[PDB]
Amino acid sequence: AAFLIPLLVWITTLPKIDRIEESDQGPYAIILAPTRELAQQIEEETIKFGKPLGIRTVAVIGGISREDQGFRLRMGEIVIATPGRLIDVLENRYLVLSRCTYVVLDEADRMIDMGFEPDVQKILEHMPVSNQKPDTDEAEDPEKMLANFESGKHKYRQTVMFTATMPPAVERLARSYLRRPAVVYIG
Repeated sequence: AAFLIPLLVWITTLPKIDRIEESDQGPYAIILAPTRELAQQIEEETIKFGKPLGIRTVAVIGGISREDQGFRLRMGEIVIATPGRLIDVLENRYLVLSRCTYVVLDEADRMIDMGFEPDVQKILEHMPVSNQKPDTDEAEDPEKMLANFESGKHKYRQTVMFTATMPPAVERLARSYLRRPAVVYIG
């Protein structure tokens, strides 16, 4: 919920003229999890937040037969995925990443310890780089970034990475994905 709530505020506080799109231009949000169990937990919690708000959530995971997930891909805001199944989607064109402005990597150290790093880098390679933050101090200024969050649809992307340890590979993923991040430590 600590990453879902600002996403829900951003989605439910758009104007009605900015939410209308005649085609399916992909998700507003990609939430990638290394394991099927954590993906289903974030799935169930995202559903129980999103059903009173009318926000659809699509699970791109393993263990479920391909007909059900494929039929859910034809319906078209939030997609929670596993990396191998998501890269099998992105390399075969079942879902696009056009209007994606929100990337969350939960347990990236578990992604490194299992070895999904070039796969998630190739998932980055499908992202349009037109909404990437500049590598200046203006990515951490609350006035300009607050007014950019108030701009609605045409803001830059935001990436939230939750981890437990610090290996250098998570540091390389941070230097590849993030633009001056804020490190919130609990404990």
